[PDB]
Amino acid sequence: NLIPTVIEQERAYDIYSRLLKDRIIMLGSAIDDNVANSIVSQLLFLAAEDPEKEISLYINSPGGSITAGMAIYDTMQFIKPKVSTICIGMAASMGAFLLAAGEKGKRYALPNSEVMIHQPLEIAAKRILLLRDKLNKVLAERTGQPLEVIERDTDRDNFKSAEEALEYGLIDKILTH
Amino acid sequence: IPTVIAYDIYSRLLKDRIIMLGSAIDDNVANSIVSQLLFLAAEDPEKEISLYINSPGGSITAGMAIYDTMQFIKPKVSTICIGMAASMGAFLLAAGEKGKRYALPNSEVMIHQPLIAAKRILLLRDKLNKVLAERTGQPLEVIERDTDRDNFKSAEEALEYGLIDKILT
Amino acid sequence: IPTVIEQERAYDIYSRLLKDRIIMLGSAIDDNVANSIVSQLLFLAAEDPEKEISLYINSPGGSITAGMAIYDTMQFIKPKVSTICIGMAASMGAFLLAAGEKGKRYALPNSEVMIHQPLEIAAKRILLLRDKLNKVLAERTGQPLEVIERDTDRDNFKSAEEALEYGLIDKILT
Amino acid sequence: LIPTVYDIYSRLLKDRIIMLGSAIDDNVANSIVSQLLFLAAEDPEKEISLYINSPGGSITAGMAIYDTMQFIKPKVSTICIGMAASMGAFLLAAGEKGKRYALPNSEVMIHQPLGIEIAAKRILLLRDKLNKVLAERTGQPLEVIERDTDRDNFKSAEEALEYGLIDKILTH
Amino acid sequence: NLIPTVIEQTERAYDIYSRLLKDRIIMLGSAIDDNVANSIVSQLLFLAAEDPEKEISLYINSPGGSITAGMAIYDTMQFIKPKVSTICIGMAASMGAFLLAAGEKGKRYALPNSEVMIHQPLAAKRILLLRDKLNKVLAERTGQPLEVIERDTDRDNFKSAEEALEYGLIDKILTH
Amino acid sequence: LIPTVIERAYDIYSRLLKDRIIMLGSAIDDNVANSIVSQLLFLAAEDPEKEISLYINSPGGSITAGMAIYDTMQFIKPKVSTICIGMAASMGAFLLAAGEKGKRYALPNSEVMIHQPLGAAKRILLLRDKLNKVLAERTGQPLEVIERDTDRDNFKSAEEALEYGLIDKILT
Amino acid sequence: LIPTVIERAYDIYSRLLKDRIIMLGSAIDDNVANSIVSQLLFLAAEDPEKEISLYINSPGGSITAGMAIYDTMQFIKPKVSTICIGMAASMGAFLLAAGEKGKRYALPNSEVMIHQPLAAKRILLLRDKLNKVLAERTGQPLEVIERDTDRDNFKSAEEALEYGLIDKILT
Amino acid sequence: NLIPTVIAYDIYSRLLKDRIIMLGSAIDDNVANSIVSQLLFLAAEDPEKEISLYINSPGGSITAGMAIYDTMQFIKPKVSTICIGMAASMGAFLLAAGEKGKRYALPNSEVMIHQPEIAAKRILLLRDKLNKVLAERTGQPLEVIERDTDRDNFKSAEEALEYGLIDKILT
Amino acid sequence: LIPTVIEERAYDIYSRLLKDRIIMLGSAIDDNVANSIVSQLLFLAAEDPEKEISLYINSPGGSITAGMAIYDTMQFIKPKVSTICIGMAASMGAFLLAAGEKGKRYALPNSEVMIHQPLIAAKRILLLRDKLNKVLAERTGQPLEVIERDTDRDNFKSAEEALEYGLIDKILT
Amino acid sequence: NLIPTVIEERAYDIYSRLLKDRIIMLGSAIDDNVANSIVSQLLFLAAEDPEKEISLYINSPGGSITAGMAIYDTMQFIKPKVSTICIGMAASMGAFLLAAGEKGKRYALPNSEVMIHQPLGGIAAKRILLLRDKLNKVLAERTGQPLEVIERDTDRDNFKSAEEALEYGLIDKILTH
Amino acid sequence: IPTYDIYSRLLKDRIIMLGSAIDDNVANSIVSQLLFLAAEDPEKEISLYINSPGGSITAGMAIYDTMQFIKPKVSTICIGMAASMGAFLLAAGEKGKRYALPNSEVMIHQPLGATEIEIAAKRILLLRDKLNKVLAERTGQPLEVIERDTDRDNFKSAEEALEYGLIDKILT
Amino acid sequence: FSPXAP
Amino acid sequence: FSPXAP
Amino acid sequence: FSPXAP
Amino acid sequence: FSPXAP
Amino acid sequence: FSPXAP
Amino acid sequence: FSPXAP
Amino acid sequence: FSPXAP
Amino acid sequence: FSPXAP
Amino acid sequence: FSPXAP
Repeated sequence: NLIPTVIEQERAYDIYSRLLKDRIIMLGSAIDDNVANSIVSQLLFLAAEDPEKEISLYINSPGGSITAGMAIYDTMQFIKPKVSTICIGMAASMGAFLLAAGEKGKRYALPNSEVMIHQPLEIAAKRILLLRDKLNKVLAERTGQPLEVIERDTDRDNFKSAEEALEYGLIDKILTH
Repeated sequence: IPTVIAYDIYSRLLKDRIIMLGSAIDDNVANSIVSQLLFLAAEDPEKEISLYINSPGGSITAGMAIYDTMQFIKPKVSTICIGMAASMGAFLLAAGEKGKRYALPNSEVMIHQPLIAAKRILLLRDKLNKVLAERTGQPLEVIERDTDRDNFKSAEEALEYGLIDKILT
Repeated sequence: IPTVIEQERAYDIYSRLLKDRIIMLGSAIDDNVANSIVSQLLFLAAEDPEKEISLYINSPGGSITAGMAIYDTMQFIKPKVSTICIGMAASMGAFLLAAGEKGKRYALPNSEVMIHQPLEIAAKRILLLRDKLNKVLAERTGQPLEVIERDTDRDNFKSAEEALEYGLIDKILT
Repeated sequence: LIPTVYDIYSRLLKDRIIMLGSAIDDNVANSIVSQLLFLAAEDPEKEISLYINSPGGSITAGMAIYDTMQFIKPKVSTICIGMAASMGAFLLAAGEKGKRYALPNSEVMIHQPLGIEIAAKRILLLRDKLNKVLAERTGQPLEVIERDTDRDNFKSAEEALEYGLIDKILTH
Repeated sequence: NLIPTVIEQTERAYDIYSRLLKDRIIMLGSAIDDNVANSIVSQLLFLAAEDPEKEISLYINSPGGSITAGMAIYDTMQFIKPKVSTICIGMAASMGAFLLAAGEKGKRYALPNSEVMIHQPLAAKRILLLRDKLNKVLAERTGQPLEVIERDTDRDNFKSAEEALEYGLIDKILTH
Repeated sequence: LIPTVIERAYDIYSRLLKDRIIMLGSAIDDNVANSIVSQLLFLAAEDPEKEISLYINSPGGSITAGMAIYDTMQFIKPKVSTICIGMAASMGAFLLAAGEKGKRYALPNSEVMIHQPLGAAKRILLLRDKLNKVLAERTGQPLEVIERDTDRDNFKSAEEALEYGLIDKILT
Repeated sequence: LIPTVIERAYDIYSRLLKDRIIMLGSAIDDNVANSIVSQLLFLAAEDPEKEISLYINSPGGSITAGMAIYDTMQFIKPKVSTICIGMAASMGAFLLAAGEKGKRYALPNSEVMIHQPLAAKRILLLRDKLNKVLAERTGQPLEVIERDTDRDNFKSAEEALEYGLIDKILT
Repeated sequence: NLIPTVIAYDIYSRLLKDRIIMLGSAIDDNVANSIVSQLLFLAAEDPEKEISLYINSPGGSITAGMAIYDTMQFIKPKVSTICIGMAASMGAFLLAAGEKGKRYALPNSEVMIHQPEIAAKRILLLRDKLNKVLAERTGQPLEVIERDTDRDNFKSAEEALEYGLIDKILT
Repeated sequence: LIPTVIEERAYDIYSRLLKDRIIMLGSAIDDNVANSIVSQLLFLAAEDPEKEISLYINSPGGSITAGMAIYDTMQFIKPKVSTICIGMAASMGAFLLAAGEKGKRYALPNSEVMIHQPLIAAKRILLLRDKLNKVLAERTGQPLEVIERDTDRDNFKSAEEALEYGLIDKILT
Repeated sequence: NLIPTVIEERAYDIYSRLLKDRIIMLGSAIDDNVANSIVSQLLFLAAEDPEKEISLYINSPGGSITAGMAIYDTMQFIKPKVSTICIGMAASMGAFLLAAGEKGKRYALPNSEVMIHQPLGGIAAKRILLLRDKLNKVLAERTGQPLEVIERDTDRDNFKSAEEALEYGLIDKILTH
Repeated sequence: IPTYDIYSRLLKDRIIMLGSAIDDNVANSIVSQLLFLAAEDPEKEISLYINSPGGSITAGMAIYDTMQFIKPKVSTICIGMAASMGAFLLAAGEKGKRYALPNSEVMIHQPLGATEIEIAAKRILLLRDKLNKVLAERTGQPLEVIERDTDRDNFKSAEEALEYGLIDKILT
Repeated sequence: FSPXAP
Repeated sequence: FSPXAP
Repeated sequence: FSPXAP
Repeated sequence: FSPXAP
Repeated sequence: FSPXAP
Repeated sequence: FSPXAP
Repeated sequence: FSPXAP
Repeated sequence: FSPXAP
Repeated sequence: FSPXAP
């Protein structure tokens, strides 16, 4: 499949570019180094264009490496714009982490979405241990849950409904309209 | 892929609020279609949208992403079966606005949803079956029998089953 | 595929054709080419609903699903679809040239045509598709239903002269 | 990438931002140098952000980027986004003093892989060159720069702040 | 990605290297083969036809492949009327170093941490002819004796910017 | 990568073809032959009177393709000036000498080589004879030396090729 | 992976053939069918009285090859004991059912799959053969075989004994 | 080429004659068929003498590993399972299903016990079964097994010893 | 191609060296190489658990997990493993050298020893590293801190320097 | 094919046949596999019959210093004398092993060639200079040349005929008749 | 064609077959076979059939020196093509027993030719004349014409190589 | 495909 | 192909 | 997905 | 698998 | 390359 | 790279 | 490597 | 290569 | 397949 194109006023965007024009970032694939570079660059760009306005991040991702995901997370945190997050279909592993890392009150999920916070689905082990202790801690803080609940869910394939993700604290609202 | 005058095909269709679903449903197809639906909905929240389908199926979570988007936006999403609507393509066909679900005379429909977390896939199948039972009007047991087996529906058989509302001629 | 510039912007060779309402069918028929051809039929029928549409065809066929999508789209649209065979039209290609408007099924002086159709109880459903084809072309060639059933179970030659006795085309060009 | 008509890295370049999210080779070096020269010609007053997420690269390419950073007038802020190692770490420390940044969960690797047999003096020339620059950028004595570049340990952003590699950790 | 695109209002979308070519800057940032040579030559000729007066800049970051290709560029630099300033960016080795020193006297530069390798590449008589020719013009460009060049060309040889300047290969190191 | 110059967004080469310059910088196969014959045809169609410049930096290659190029070179109205800019071996040398009498050019350090591919059947040899036939009638030399030189590896410099007759004038 | 055994040497699966054991650990295509048929024949020619054990762990194959194996098993004089080890599926399940009555063994936990593989008017007929034969060997009605074979269905060493697929389990 | 090949007479066959077989790869049907054949052959050589199954596998298929499980449960020799570097999924299952007192592991090896309509019911039945066996072989209660086999967690030699997966660590 | 000897018995080289209880670790270390020499150690311990085994090392090392597999199979077997460096011994090659029978650790005059360790499932790596440094100190006799400094660093030690470091016991001539 | 087979009950490959009579081939670039094989061959030959000498036929471009030094140390250690014969090409480390043979037992064929250039054309710098100096030391001893002339000729690309090598002190005799 | 294959049965009959380009591996094998056949029976001759398009000078000179060292007289037979060093080894066969088949070919041209330095081109000059000065001895031809004919790539039939001195007899 | 979609 | 397609 | 994101 | 097959 | 080609 | 090239 | 390894 | 190697 | 082939 190829991606459509639209023509606004007289410039021609491709579909995700037209989304980027209204400050929406589409994270819709597995998270690797190149995808992390892409998301980070889009965040830096939107933050540069208007540091005060809000950015949205749509997620439909099975996740990926914790290091790339943490790059994305730190970029969300440091930029002046606050980043809302939405779960389109599937937010797993680092995708789920990034969903829960959204601005409080502005993390969303569609009714038939699913969330799985399973963090993983040699010179670096200490740093992977350093990055693993941070993920559980941030999830605990962002969801109001105790750390021993988080560690228990980030170690198993526990799929959660949008209503379950709401009761867990991962999101703040289910979109219906 | 041809181009007209300047839009390329498919994109030209998108200019008049027509989305094409001619390939299997992976997450890339889903993200693309979701973005298209949202764009159309933001340009004119009132005017109808058309979803043309010719798919052998694909991922449940991707198809459900498209389903949720169709359900969230304001415009009505008519659906048409151009040639084939199987698995989640059939689900998405039946998910169109009731009264505005069409199929071509010789287009076929397969509602069979073939495949791990046992609990989860049981839940996903149950959800698909509930939604289909609602979109068509068949009792739940009939849907459970027909989405679990392999079966073929002509445009007329799909009309009388409740999947579509009118054959185009 | 060369490109053409017109007094500006450019488009490949098959797009100037579409500008004068010509559609090409040079490849086998799968889902992708079917989707594109259906879209082209629709666009042409939308810009001007009275003017004629030419379908230039040269395929080794495809499968029933895609070709029948094209067929039902040909029967749907208001502008009568002229159809013309140029090289070889086989399986679903022969069938969709047969599907051309009456009086406007052209063929070049020598261009073969081949009608042999493609090769668990779900398989009980297989006869039904070929049966559909046997029905429709039989009522479009004007020929008995049995000279259409046996004759379609096996490969068979043809010509621009034979395609006119068999009700496959209507004219020839010189 | 995510393009119009002009992708994301080009829009970034338009906003005076250069992204180094890959290993440093001659192709990357030529690109970064051209972008730095271009941003400097377009406006010698405004600053330039160089975000780094690199595992390292060749000394030659890295020193091309470094020398260009020194030549141009605009002040070049550098930011470690996830990993700055070898010449990536070196280029991180080579940013304008006061505007060398790292993110909380970053990592900085100081070790620069070393490289006719008596042409080995080249190695001996390059190593101490690097060290002597690092010692200046960090304020650390040369004797410890020689000891820490020799080993492949990694420093978190915090334990690179006191070292002198970066000047500030950007948080929420 | 790797190669960005700059755009300017007129409407125009260059690649970064084409943007430099607009201001008469040619990139030599890869090994020298015949494709590279033909492109460089074409760029020199085009630039010399825009404004024969204003000078050209050749930025070099190459390991220097082929003598035929490099001499094609050398002959194009000699023939054209504009002066060809030269700048070593990171690595001027083999034939890249040759083109470095082939630039106009007074307009040969290198960055503080650049490096220059004048070791030249790889019938026997043709090889000896090419070697002699390279050493000849190198000796004229540096001012060095033919003999020291004869020796420092045949065996592997490294030089910092300071050493290249000492040797006569460049005329200044870019400062500030 | 290939650079571009500038409403009129010209690619290099395409900008040289704008002023009637054809670039034979590649070896010769079916595609390359077809590539420059269409350029010759297009330039002759765009203007049959004005002359065409053919810059040569080819090591030669297929005999069947080079012969096609040469034949297209002869019959077209314009007269093709061949300029050797680096290399001219096998069919490249032949195409160089076949240029317009008086307007054949070379560069001081360019080299010319005539050692034709040794190999269908009676065709190839016929070509070689027709190859050796016109070479003489273009240089002004007897056949025996031409033949004996074409079965041997002899590189000629811009001066040697001027004495041989392969070339008319050297540029400086 | 297969080791050699010295007693001249041969691979591990030839000690088994020496003691009249034939291995079926792979999917059933023409090559394995020919090899197994040839092993059956060689075994029935060395000693036409002694039993022949068929150890089976196959995901199936296609009807033609598996049926070659079956016809050969039925043809030879020695009774072919059959035993399921990992999985007997498609033609593998059928050929385990095709074993000698009273000598169809299975290991404690090992599934059995009867769902069958996918001019075309001829296809049905092949399936019809299978439903006929295993039915007259499972002892079960045909319809409970026909629908139970059109779709994928689990089983077990215990369920296969209720279905008449096997005869004993080993402990 | 094969590894220490005497003359193809490699090291692993030399090992098989000393009644010690080696599982150093993922477990599919090929390795499964070979290991079960080796166990059977080794029990026909001597029904009483011990065999030592060495394990360096990162996991495998339930069907394959269960074939192996039933096999070493069938034959008479005590089968000593010995983890060398890693024992995950069915590797850990086969390790824990060795012979009580003979289940060994090495000081710096690591053991992963996690194991990765009709189809859902099958997966459910299978997971339940292996949990029952693990609870029986370790002595842990069934509930804690159903917990610790849902999550990816490595157990060092001493963690696996304190869990009941092994009986002794060698030094 | 690999040569062969013939004494009824048609041995391949290496096989002939294994016949007198010599294992050759001349390649880099991966899962297959570990699989290969642990089986040789087990075979030699099963053929004769009292007589020693010799381990010639010419490896650049490799994975830490595989090297620890080899080391741990070297420790528990009944016979004592003598390690002889014949050319190179880096990463796990160095570690496997120092882990030999105390007193029967050998090296050749111009052989070199390089103790540089690197060149989910991450909690297991650093535990292996700590065990590595622990036993490296308990085998050389040197302070732990120095060992940890040196294993993160590229330091080539000649036979004499590795003898003065405690990695080996005797040089051969 | 390339490597034939010689039969006598006994089927050898030709090189194994030569090894039977104490002939070791070095007809390829010296990497660590080659070195391990040569070391094992030398040790086995030295265990069969410590008295009868061993011959090393060389036709190698000479790869690795560590591998060559492994072979060198094995040659020094064993009791038998290692005669060495240059077949066509002894370059780099192959030349080093050529001259490392027993004085009076170093041969070359009339049209053999010897390149003593031990090179890595442009890595811990001190180690490299150490290895270079060691090579030059032992080469000076085996040839009798001064350390300075070896230092100079070992660093530059140097070609030598059989006679040039004999003059230099690399070999002791050229095979005749 | 195994039973111990054909070429090994040929080795048993003191026949060595050279039907592939000559490289170090081929050369080591041929040398080992010559040495073995000599050590077994130094009186019986050795057939060497040659169907090689050539190879490196070093490999073929190894084979040549091994032919010269061993006592057994080595006959050589060109079966279809002996070029470059194949031709050299052909002419190097013991005099009187250098054969060629009627439709076979002999190309004397030895492509000129380890070296990372251009002044080490003397080596080529040394290896060329060294070959020629042997050929001039093996054929009886004067050195002038051997230097002329090795320079060009022409090929000689079996007959126009008999009067040249390469082979002594044509087997019909 | 209008009338009526769209 | 006019006349007559178009 | 507005209202309300954005 | 004896007893009993074989 | 002008003057003179072109 | 100016001042001064260009 | 005897004496003494082995 | 004997006489004399070996 | 005997009797009867062979």
